[PDB]
Amino acid sequence: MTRGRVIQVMGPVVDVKFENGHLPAIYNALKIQHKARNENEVDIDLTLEVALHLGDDTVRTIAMASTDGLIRGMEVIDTGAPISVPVGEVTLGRVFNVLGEPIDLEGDIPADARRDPIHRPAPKFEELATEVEILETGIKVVDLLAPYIKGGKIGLFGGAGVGKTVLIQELIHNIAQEHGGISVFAGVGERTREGNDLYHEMKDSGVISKTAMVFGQMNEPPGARMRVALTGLTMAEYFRDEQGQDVLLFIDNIFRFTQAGSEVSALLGRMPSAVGYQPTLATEMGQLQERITSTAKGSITSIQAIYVPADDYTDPAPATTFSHLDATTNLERKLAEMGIYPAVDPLASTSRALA
Amino acid sequence: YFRDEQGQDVLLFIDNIFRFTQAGSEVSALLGRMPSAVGYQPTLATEMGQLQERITSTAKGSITSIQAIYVPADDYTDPAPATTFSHLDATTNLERKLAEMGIYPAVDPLASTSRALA
Amino acid sequence: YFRDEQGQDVLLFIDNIFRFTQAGSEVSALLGRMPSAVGYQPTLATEMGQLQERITSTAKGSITSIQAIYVPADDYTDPAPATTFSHLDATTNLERKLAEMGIYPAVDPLASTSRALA
Amino acid sequence: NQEVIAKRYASALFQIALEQGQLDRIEEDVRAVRQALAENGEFLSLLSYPKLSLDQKKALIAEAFAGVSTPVQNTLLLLLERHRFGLVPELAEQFLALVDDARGIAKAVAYSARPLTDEELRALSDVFAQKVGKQTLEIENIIDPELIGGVRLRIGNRIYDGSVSGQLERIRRQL
Amino acid sequence: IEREKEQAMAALREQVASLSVLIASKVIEKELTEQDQRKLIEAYIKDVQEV
Amino acid sequence: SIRAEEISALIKQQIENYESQIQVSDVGTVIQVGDGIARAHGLDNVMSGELVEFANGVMGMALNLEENNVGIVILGPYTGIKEGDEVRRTGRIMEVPVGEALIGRVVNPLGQPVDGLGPVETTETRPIESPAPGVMDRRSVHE
Amino acid sequence: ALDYTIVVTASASQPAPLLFLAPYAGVAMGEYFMYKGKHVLVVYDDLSKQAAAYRELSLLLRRPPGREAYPGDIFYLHSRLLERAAKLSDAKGGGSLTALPFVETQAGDISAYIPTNVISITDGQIFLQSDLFFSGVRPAINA
Amino acid sequence: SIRAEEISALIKQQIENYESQIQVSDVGTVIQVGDGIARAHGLDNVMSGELVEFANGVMGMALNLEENNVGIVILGPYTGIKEGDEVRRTGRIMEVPVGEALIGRVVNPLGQPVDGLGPVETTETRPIESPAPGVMDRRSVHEPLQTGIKAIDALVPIGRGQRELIIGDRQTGKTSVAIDTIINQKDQNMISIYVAIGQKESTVRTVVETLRKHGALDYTIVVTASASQPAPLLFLAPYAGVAMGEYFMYKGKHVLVVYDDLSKQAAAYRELSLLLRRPPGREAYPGDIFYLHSRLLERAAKLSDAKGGGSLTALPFVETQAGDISAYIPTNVISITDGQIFLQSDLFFSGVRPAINA
Ligand SMILES: Nc1ncnc2c1ncn2[C@@H]1O[C@H](COP(=O)(O)OP(=O)(O)OP(=O)(O)O)[C@@H](O)[C@H]1O
Ligand SMILES: [Mg+2]
Repeated sequence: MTRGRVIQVMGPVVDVKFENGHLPAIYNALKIQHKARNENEVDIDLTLEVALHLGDDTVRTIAMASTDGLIRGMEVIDTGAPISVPVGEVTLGRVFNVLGEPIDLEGDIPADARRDPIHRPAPKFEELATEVEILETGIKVVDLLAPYIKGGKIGLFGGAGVGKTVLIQELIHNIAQEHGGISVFAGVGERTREGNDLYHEMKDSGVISKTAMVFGQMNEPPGARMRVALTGLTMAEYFRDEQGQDVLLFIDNIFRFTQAGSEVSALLGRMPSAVGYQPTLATEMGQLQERITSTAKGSITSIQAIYVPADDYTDPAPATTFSHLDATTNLERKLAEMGIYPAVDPLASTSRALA
Repeated sequence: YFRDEQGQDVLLFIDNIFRFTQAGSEVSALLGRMPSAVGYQPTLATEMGQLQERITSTAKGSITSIQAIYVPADDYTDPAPATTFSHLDATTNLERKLAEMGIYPAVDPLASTSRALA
Repeated sequence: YFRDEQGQDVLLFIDNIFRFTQAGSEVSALLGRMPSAVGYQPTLATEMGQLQERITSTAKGSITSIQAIYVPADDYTDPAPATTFSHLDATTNLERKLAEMGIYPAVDPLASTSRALA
Repeated sequence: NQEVIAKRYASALFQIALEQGQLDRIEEDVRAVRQALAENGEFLSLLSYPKLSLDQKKALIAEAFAGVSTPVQNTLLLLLERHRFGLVPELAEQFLALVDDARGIAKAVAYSARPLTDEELRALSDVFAQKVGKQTLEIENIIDPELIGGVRLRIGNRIYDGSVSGQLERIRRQL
Repeated sequence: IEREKEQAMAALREQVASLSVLIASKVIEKELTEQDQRKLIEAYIKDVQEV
Repeated sequence: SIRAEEISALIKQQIENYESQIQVSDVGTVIQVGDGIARAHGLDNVMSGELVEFANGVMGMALNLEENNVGIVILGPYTGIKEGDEVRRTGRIMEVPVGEALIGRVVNPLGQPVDGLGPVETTETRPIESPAPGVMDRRSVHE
Repeated sequence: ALDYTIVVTASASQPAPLLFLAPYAGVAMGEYFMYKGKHVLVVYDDLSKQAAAYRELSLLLRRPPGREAYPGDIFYLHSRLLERAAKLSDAKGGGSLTALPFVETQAGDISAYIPTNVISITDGQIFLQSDLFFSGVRPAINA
Repeated sequence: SIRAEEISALIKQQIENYESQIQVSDVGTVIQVGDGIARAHGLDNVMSGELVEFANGVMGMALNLEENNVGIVILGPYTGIKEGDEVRRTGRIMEVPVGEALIGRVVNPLGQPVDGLGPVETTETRPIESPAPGVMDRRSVHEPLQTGIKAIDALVPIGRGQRELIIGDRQTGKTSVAIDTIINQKDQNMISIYVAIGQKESTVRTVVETLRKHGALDYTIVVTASASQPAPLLFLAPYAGVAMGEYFMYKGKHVLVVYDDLSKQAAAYRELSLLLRRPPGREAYPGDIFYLHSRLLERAAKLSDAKGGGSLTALPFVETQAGDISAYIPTNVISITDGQIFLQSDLFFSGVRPAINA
């Protein structure tokens, strides 16, 4: 049977042992539903992602929530797949965590809905678009000075009261108005009250009915924050594959993806690369951002916030984000004090499409 | 003994308490501990505090402690001078430029600070 | 063979004797040795002492060895160039700052020393 | 790092053999296991094969190591389920080195030019039993045509050499 | 020169001495040691027993 | 590559009890003591982050659950803890006494009074590892 | 001010897990009044020392270290602490938890690991420069 | 007390009950799977560097042959590989399918067709780890490799058979120089190979399209390993390119080989060596990081007339950070390649394109 039990718990890392020949594949989801038998136990609803095969029929996993209360010998069921996250019209106007469960208080999605796996290989060389076409936004600084690309990755340098959320929100409105697509906001590892403010801003502007929001915040383990951009990306992939339309995909602070991968690597016990980043830094950034492409039938264009830690553009996490960026839009506070809205710095914002 | 039995206000001079921490870092690598940041033992804050919290003034007597501190290469950011400084209440900085001038004691007046100067 | 059996003056030209220590460093991780400073073998001094103390002039014959020594990432404080200064009678330290000025030979006139200059 | 682990395992089995009172049976079982695993080396490669289940490997050990006593079989199955079955000959060597000290017997390796008589070896054992401290002493005699006209003995880690030590001591003292 | 003479003298001496060892062993082999092996052994135990 | 649980006292009783393992499951004996950290063989049903109690009354917190021992972090003076002391599972996750009675008193992180003004008369406790308020359970900061 | 405050103390002579569990006792004593509808201020003097205590516990428990030998979950530690400071909605009671954590820097750099972590968690920061403290400006707030 | 002969003969009959059921010599089973690195029990007759094949169909590289197991580096997606999967030998040491019918196709570092135009039917294979030409096997470079770029063909001239570095920061026109010097080789007798190492596959798609528009796919081969591919395939992409170039080299023809961003190969081998838990050097690159590029770029030579006279001119790229030419991987490659072409961002953002610092 595909039910094994816990052998080790050490922080967010849980080792689970199955029978021989019945181990789960790497990156599958493992569910722990436990009802407390006694007064000496805790009710547990916990989800593990398979990370390694340690040998002796054991599996090293990373956790999506707190591991407090786990008992060695508590049974773990195998889902037979990675984290299945619902996709379609049922996700628009809804807020999700990393597991594809609705944070919102209206209701839960029924079990007959289509759910896509998180971990999918990038679209093939057969399937990509041959040409480079321009994602028309309707913003004059964007459409004139730093043109966006269907299938491109775009860096936002700004935040702290310059107008990042207003620009995000007008991009969702313009794309869903004219191009007929939708947007997916993936808030990867940021402040929870800012996620609340961004939710209510999209709610009272009417923008939220044409977007799907995914939040994995700071209180969640690094194994949860490492998979937030992927679980918003697998919602955007449905709309560019099964519907065939041009989709926005926002990743607030893509740097949190890199440092969450670094923390998962340090918990897993790997030897760190230069600057403390995982050895798998470039390939994790690639496995995120090679699924953000323009295929033959649709596209995902992506507007991403980058922190640039210690104001260093040669730091390996900015140096691996920048090798995938196709444009850069820079929000300047001196233009927001002047009265220019949007506050995009016209000389500092560059693009590869401006040719 | 003098504090807890005689009720006296005792002085306790520790010359170069940095050596009390680096002796611990020399032992802890051979005891089988994982190295902490900057090569210092992992239990550096607790081994410093179990020394520095027995130096207190109780209701009976008192133990005040003037402690020489050697800072290696004048780097005030490595963890063992940081944890010696986090227990300090005052500093008296002895300056050569005042000793050559003829001022005895050669305490630098501007650089020597105190928590009690309030 | 020549300087011992024939007693004859011998010229050794060795280009990139740094590659000796680097090829030792590539094998030292797989020999079961623990790493040392900058990833170099622990035996970074004695492997180059078994080679370079052997390139000597004797009473029978002499060897004047001229050795090119690679400096990795233009870092003269790297452990493989730093431990081979102590073996040399005369050193010429080539600098990239002088090579980019069009000054060829780009020899640092100050940092290049010799035992002969007396 | 295997001798220190086999010392712990053999000391546990040794304390069981003392408190049970069946030390001769456990010693004969350990000698039988050592001889059976020295005569057959493919059994470790068979039990290291990962497709065999742990219940099947326990069935193989419970079938093959039958007739031996209960704590020896429990020790073998415990080493199987702890994946420390590769050190069973080291366990046998450590356990026999424990029970030889328990009986009070010591093993020694003698080298002489000529093979000595049966009374001379007993005389050497009666001399050296007071020096070592054991009650009974064992002499292993090897032919060894290198040394000439004398006997040398290595007992424990101490060598009592007086055969060719005269000539070497002479050529070290003159020169 | 004085050092040279003293070192050559020791070296040669060592060569003669080496020869003398090799033979010492050969000649001791040459003698008939039925009597000697029992005698030696009996003495050796006794000798060991005392030290 | 020696394991922590390879002790001739422990290996003896597991060869004694191979056909019928003594199910401790609520009690453990200390393997290693050092630096405020105790490894203990046993405690099969202990939870992660659980308040656990030694033999001399000193409390401890179980952080690392490993394959055959528990990494117990000692919440008090550990110099009275030797190898072989019993470790009793209390059955409660780490929690503090909580109520109106804590107001105006100096408290340690276990919840015991440090002023010496008497006991702290609280009724109920809550665990210290609790989830944060969710993003739909909050409101914008305006006060 | 002692008519309405609670003081949770874990000093340097106390063992490292009490240092580690002092802020979680702080939020566990604040969330009671937060979910009863009241407004709570929780102050953490030197969370850097709590980070060093958790580094000590993870290194003595032989967990794999990361930068400056802090473990992989030290950002998770301070975020799991500080995200429990919320402003609840009117359905949850409307209570709040405002937090004032302290991080001590060494010679005025904030490029270290624990200051960058706790700056990236919180909702803004207040710099107290020693250069302005020496020159007479008290409180020495770099505006 | 049991007789040792009884236990010994019973162990014998238990072994010769199972000697035919198990197979260990050419068949292995996996102990550990993790991060694209397997580790398999069995395979007694496997040899070092041999291609192994999992039950999934994914290929693997046997680097380490330990006493108890085989260390296998997985050459593909490792998520379909579990503990207990069967590993079987192939018999050949690390070969890519190399032939004449590989020209005009986009393939992976394992020679498998990626562009979807059908299978690539070839009759020969060449080993990835092949020795370089010797001292007396070579010849001085005397033939112009003409790029069509006036600043290169005037100021920094490239000959048929040398190793010329094209170095520079992000977005300085390195790939543009590569495509401008692949397009010009049409009427000349030159076979090009463009190796894309860690690029975006959309940009490799546009590169293949702008080679198809200019008729360059009659003589060029594209070996691609994008950013989403695992670091083992990134590690073997330029070696696949040189193993495809050696066929036409040792048949007497001339080959251009372009390595788009060898710094991506350095970072991928740095990843693979840290996942093998090898102790790193400066910038955490391993000690083998010079031998990685020197075993690659010394395999590009100008052969003598006794060996056909064919050549292999190589254009490696190194992506620097902030114009640092004195970093570790740039100074590793500068001490391997003959010349370098420095593309400066100060001139590229001022309109001087191609921005060659003379
Ligand atoms: N000589 C030129 N004249 C005009 N435009 C040019 C020239 N060379 C390059 N460009 C333009 O510069 C842009 C970027 O150059 P390119 O992408 O080749 O640099 P790169 O080093 O390959 O970038 P990356 O390192 O990010 O892959 C190209 O889109 C191209 O259109
Ligand atoms: Mg390029």
